Amino acid sequence: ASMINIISRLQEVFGHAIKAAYPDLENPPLLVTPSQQAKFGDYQCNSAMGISQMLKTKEQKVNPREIAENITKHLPDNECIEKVEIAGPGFINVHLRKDFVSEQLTSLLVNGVQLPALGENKKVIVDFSSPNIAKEMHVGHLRSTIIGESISRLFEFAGYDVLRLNHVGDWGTQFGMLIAHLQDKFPDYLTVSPPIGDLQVFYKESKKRFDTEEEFKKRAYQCVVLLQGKNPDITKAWKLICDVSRQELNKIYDALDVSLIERGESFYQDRMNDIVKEFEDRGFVQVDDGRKIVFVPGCSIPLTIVKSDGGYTYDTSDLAAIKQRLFEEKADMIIYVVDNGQSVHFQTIFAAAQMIGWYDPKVTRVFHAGFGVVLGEDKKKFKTRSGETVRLMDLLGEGLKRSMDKLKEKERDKVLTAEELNAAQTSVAYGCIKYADLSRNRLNDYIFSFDKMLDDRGNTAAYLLYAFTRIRSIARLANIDEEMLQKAARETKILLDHEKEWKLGRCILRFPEILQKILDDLFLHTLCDYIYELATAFTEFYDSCYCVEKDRQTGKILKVNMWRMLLCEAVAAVMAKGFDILGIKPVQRM
Ligand SMILES: NC(=[NH2+])NCCC[C@H](N)C(=O)O
Repeated sequence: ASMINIISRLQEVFGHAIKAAYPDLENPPLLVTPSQQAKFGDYQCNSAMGISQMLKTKEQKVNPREIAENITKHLPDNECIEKVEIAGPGFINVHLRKDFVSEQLTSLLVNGVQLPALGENKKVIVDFSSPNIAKEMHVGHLRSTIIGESISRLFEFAGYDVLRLNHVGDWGTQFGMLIAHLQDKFPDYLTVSPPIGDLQVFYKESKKRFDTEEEFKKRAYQCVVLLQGKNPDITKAWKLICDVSRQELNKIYDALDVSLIERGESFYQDRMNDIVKEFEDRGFVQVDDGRKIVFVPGCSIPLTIVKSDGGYTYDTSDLAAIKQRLFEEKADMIIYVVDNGQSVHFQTIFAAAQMIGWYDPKVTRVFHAGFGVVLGEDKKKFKTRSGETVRLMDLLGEGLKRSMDKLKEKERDKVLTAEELNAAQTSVAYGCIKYADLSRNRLNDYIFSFDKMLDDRGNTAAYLLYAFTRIRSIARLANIDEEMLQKAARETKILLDHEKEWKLGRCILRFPEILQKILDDLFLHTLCDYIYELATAFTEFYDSCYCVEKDRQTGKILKVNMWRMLLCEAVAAVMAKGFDILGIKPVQRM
């Protein structure tokens, strides 16, 4: 059995009530939200304010308070509602039954923290990371990677069948000069696998040629046509160059703990020929300067689906890719995690796909989840002085360094070398790199700051991961092992008489409702906001309620309130999932 979405349950209850009080009213508002101040209950329903605002006319405006009255008068018998009260104009304040909350806290402790599955399976495709081969993967790709991983995890946790696609840029004209140069530098590449060093030095080598030698440029353009032509030798060089890129990428994905099925633009090369003919045959194609282009009614720009030279484009592959995901993959949802600079691009592509009838946005969710740019502390584009793209591995390396530094006051002397000399160091470094991104609205520009993100106090992974170790330490330092806790879970009636154990209990039980909202807006920062809220709710609890009494001298225990122990476990279980959804790896000791 799994956690219950209280907002959905409450919406279902007031739903039946409103239908009973006002049977002829259609699509009444059902805004149910958690109360911030315990004064006014645990949840609030505003539907009576919204209902009067529906029936509002020129001459007559019904009092919300009377509506509230009819609504509450028709509340069905339910398991979660203690009592309700009508407040102010017509706010409906909701108090949860103590039994319900207590029992649900127990339920997550015994069956673990988990979501109710989809009634029917659903396939979600998440298109993220997607660096360009031969060019340096940059912080834009980092964001996509971090955000996409966490989205994927969220839908997995929610029971969706998730396909993680790395839509890599491996079909550009970027390859012409690279291949030509490979051929010149390693004339035996066809047999002797060439020792390409850093792909970027090699790119820079061939780009100087590309920019200075007119005749070389021509070869490069031909290599691109031969590559599209599936020429064996040219294709072999393309594989060898991609191989080299792949091993570098795998370093980053392993570090970041990310799993991705590679499926670059090159994957769709056959399907692109069809895509072009299908737009031609349906009459959507216009010839312009030798280019085959497509105007989508409503859009600011046309799609270029074939260049003058017969070469396919980024528009061509996105069109091939969205089509195969709709028909072959039979996706119920496709999520594109790409920088906001490409909004216009994806808006036109989706428009193009609807125009030719590949999907109905009411039946299939197709969603561009964009994100703002990465800035330094100067509010200009995050670069390396000067003024070039920063190696992600360097970025990560600098994280691991600063994390260890933090730890050496003075924790190199408490923890195992494993506990520290990796577990805490890597956990904090990567956690802070992820948390600093995801904890802010993805849409906004993001100031990448090692100092802000590694800070021990406030909304950081450093605070939260530490708060997590403390919460675990309580049962640890009272010798209540995992078998005792599991046992206690099955037997102890969790008690919620204190103000702070009630605040904390009802906060814990909000986890499912938080996640479900994120499935709709794909705003992961509210999950962060909730982890932080949860930590704060815990600290307030702990500072008002003893989990163990040690009785002064000589401070050696002699009392364990097993229900406040369990509360601690429920907090950490929920925090642990949350971290997991964000791709954050909590440690035990730190
Ligand atoms: N379906 C997609 N277009 N996914 C994103 C591709 C991102 C592209 N490789 C870039 O560097 O900008």
